[PDB]
Amino acid sequence: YEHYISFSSQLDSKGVTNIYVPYSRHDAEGNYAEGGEGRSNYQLPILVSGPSNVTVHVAHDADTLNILNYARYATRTELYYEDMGAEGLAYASYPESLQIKAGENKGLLDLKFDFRNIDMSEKWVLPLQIVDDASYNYVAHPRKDYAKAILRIFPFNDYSGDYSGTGITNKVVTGYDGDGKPIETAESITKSSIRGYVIDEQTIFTYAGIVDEDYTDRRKYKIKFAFNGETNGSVTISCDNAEEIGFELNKDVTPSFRISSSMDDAKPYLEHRYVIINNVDYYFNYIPVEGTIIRYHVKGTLTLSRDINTQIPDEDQAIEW
Amino acid sequence: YEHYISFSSQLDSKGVTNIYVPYSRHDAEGNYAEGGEGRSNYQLPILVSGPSNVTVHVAHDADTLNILNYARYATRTELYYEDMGAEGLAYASYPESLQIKAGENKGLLDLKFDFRNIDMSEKWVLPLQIVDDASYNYVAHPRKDYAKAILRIFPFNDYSGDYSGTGITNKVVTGYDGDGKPIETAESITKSSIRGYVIDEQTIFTYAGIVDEDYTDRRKYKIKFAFNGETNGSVTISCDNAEEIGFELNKDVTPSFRISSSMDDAKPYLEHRYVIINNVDYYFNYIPVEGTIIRYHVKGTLTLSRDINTQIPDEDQAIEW
Amino acid sequence: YEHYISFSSQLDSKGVTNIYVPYSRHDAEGNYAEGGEGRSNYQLPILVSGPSNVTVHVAHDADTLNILNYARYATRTELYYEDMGAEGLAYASYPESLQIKAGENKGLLDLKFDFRNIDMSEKWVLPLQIVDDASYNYVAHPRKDYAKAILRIFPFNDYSGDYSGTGITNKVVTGYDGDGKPIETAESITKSSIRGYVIDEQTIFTYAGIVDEDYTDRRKYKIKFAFNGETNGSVTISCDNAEEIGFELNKDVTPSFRISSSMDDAKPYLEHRYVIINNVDYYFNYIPVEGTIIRYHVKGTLTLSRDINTQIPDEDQAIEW
Amino acid sequence: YEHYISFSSQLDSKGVTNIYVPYSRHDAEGNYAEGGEGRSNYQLPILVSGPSNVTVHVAHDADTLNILNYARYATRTELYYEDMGAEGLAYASYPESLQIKAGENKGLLDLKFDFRNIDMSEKWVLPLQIVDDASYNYVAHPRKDYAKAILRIFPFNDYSGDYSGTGITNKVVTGYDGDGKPIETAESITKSSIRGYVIDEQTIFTYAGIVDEDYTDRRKYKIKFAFNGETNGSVTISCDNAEEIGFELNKDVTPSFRISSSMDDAKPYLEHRYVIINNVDYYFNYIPVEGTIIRYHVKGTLTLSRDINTQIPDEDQAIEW
Ligand SMILES: [Cl-]
Ligand SMILES: [Cl-]
Ligand SMILES: [Cl-]
Ligand SMILES: [Cl-]
Repeated sequence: YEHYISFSSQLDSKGVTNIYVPYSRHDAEGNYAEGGEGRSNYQLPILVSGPSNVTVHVAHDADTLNILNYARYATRTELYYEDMGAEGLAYASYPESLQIKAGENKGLLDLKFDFRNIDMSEKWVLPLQIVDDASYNYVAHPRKDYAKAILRIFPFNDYSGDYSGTGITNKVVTGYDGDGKPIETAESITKSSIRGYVIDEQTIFTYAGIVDEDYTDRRKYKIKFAFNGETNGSVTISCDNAEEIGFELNKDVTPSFRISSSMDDAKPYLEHRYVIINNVDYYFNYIPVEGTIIRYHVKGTLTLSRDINTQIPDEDQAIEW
Repeated sequence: YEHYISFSSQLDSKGVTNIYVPYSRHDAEGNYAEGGEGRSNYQLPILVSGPSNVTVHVAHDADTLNILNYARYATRTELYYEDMGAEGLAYASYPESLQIKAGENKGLLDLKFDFRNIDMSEKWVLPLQIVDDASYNYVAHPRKDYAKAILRIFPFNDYSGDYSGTGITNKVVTGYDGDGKPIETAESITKSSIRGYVIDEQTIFTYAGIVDEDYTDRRKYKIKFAFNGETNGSVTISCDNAEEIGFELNKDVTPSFRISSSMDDAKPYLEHRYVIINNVDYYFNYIPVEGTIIRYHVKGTLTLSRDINTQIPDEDQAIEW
Repeated sequence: YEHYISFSSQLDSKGVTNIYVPYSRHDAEGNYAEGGEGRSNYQLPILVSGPSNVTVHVAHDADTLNILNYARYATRTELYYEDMGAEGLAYASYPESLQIKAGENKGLLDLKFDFRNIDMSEKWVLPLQIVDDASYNYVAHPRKDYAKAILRIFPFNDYSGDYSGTGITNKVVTGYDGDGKPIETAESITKSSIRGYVIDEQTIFTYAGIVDEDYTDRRKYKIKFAFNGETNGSVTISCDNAEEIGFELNKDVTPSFRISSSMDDAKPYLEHRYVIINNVDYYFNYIPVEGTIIRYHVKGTLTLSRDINTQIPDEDQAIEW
Repeated sequence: YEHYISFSSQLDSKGVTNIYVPYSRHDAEGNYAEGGEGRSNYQLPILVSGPSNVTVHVAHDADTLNILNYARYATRTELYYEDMGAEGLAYASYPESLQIKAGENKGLLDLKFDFRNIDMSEKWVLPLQIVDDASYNYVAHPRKDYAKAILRIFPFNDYSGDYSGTGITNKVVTGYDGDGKPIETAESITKSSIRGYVIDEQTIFTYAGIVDEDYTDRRKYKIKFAFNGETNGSVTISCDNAEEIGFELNKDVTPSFRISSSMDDAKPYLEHRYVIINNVDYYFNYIPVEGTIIRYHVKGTLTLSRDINTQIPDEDQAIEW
């Protein structure tokens, strides 16, 4: 036994679980609970069937992640989920052993996180497994899919998640008129969903225009959004490799944001929180192959909605992701 | 073995079976068969494969219910299915052992019930399992899903079930005019389905307006409906915590009900029985969070349809739930 | 082991395989191949994985049929699939043992049939299983669903199958006018599919009007159709219990049939054969409960389509059922 | 054990994997990498779970192909997938043993191919299995579906694949007018998809008009398309059995092709390559049964689209099949 062999036929069309973890863990008063800015945790449930004490053994499972990466992306390693639990990384820690009380059917594995300076360009995943052994007073679920957890970790701040891209247009700069003003395409490419990734508490990034997570060249196109306020204020839009991708902000108006709430009609305990970013206006060059330059004009409004179920008073736990 | 361990990945997205049991078991002449009002029974089939006598062992399965509750509702314990078979409860009884005749492929487990004063606010469930042992001349089905029964028990009287909410409007009281009459919202929130839960033979309850079973604060919003007749008459609408939720009945008209029948076009042996409740008119305060008061005006008609297949003459068994 | 126990949770929502067998087995010249009228056969494939000779043991499986009947119809025994392979029946025979040649992956189990005087009102099924034993140089497929065959046997003649009911109207006789002529409902109940069951080579039956296979009282409503020709001619419509159900034929026109062909547009090797029955005109009383009489007027055209794939020259085997 | 027995109930409604292999393997400079014209290869991934060296044993699996052929086509052997790995064939070779490095979760089985003079009329398949043994330091995946690979091999050249049939009409020649010109049906039969099979680097074949892969008489209707250029030029349309099927080309205009590109709107790294064949104009006789002749007029444009993901620079590997 020990080794299962199969042809690239793996149920790894499924397998990654999305887990949302606050970038910073704090109390209702806003003081840091896990040691500061970018320090957080996540209580991961472990279910147990059957009247004695059970010690559950949990371990890093780089193997399942490797199978999943090859099954999902083959040769395109630039798109692989990156192993957050790899040797030497200091993003995540967890106990290798968990005790379950005699008559309890659950236990919580406390995952600790240090998201400081994480580059969310890497599709960071924490792969875990329930360890099986003859010594142990238990068995990992026969359905290997249940005894394994491939966790796509998303830190979140007040401004991150999957924004609607409905208010953003993407036009191609065709040339320049007599006045030097850009000639642009009439038609627009609309990205219905734009993922806003955490950098720190007041900063996210998006990929430039139509670029997204499934682009092997992603990392060349990160656009930073810094929120210069808590619930309203200006936004600083920047690009660390501006010169490379010919990044240019429109200097006429400065972008701004506002956070606002609305009650649900059906469930009046459910609150819709919105992050609205106005006057996003920038230009950049997308380079599919060397010598081919497609200059895009990205412009409009970004809107993020977050549903808060107030039947949970933790706020960090109340989110309906 | 003995213990199966898994991450919150459980097929417990499925698992609860809805079982309809008459609140009172009686004969065609209407006399009580199980000891009186609120005393009833349910014959639960047990299937057997393979020419000897089989003794099937059945036991309470609080473990599977616990896994299902945590998998389905996590921390929101106010929404958990409550264990009807727990130590000391006198709602349900059943034999712990059932005999199957030599050449029979079925047996019936006779569940006995005492629904007197049951609070249907608790999502009462009876969790059972086929017990496996080396001593036994059988094996519980390998598909654990088949050897386990999580039964959501619904007592039923002539007036209970899932009513259509199509004829009920829910408007918000915005203020009061010069005459003191309420100013209400024009638009309405329509609950397409309103569950009518049994209290006794002539009484049900619904949750107030838009409140339903998935509200953690349900129990604060029970509206009682008492049928003052057998097949027609008035209805007494009340609320035991009226002062807390600012419950107010409209005193202009008194609500009434009527039971009526119609034959199906396709299957002329199928009878559609209707319970129509007219002139439901009341007000109450929904409190999502302390200090937030949303005063609703609930008004209209409730209609319950029940399909009776007359190719079964038991009437209590003839219902196509 | 030997006995699997489960609660009425069985995949027996599936399980019955429909098998079409010619009522009479004959050659291209129309001479009887299996001993005469109503004598037939069916070659049932048995698949084998893995270089030696395999003897497959097949047996009657009344157990699986019993589980399926209780799981599907519970107490309504009038709707059960009837066991064609039961002790003493002379409808079907088959070898209890089948040899598979050394390098072959298939074998054919020759089922022999005697359909003479079969009452298709009984939903006749032949239940079979691959027998497992330690002595045997094989194992019945782990998926019990694959090692078991619940065969709904349909004999077929030139005029049987599922007719379209689109051209048949079902109206209710409301009363009689001054001239004694019936007053009928304007609206009609349309049965989109009407099953024509074999009686013999030139006779089928349908259930009366809206009655079908899922009526517990089916047997009281059989309408016989006798084809008085090979490819055209009159039809004799009768009812053996005419007096009981107040059966009455309209004497104005005599019903007739015609068989006709058409080539498919897409697959020109595919032939659409049609059986058209015109001027079906009769009356009968449906009795849901004693004292309730619903007099129906059934009238119109019946059309049966049968697709013959001429890339099979057996004709009896060429049908795309 | 060794033999699994089942009734024609096999998940072989699924099972065949389509694999696209270049007819000729060559480098970016267009020089032959595998020995010349029609010589190619395919690197087939093999996935391994669990820290030692694993030797995987792979073997020809004619058994699974046989089960699949009987389950899918029964008696119609003219439609069976043909065994490319059968004794004496020189189309494919592969190692019977593959080594996996200590900490690797994948290995690549190098399939070598010689497609010279392959007749794609045969639905050539290469059936393989992971071999299981007690000696081996591994186990073939319990899901037999994962430990088995039934590979429908498609060689491809610049002009092959599934063409759109939208621009091709199929009309029936009804007779001839006074001038001898054909009288044709107004309505057309449109094949939405037309498969272009490889013959060599500059030649494909299609089946004549409406004939396709699921015709038992396919082989009588092969229409050859020879591309007399690299990216544009004329096309030579011929039929090796022209006299048998009364094949006739319209001599008025000569067919031609052109290869052209377009960038995707959404993914600008994705290139849509098109092969457009204009002025396809020919006649042939389809013979469903002897004595029945249906003369078709096939005319129009063929368009093949191929998506090239330039985030892969191998070009032969960049195709999104
Ligand atoms: Cl850490
Ligand atoms: Cl009790
Ligand atoms: Cl017989
Ligand atoms: Cl070779």
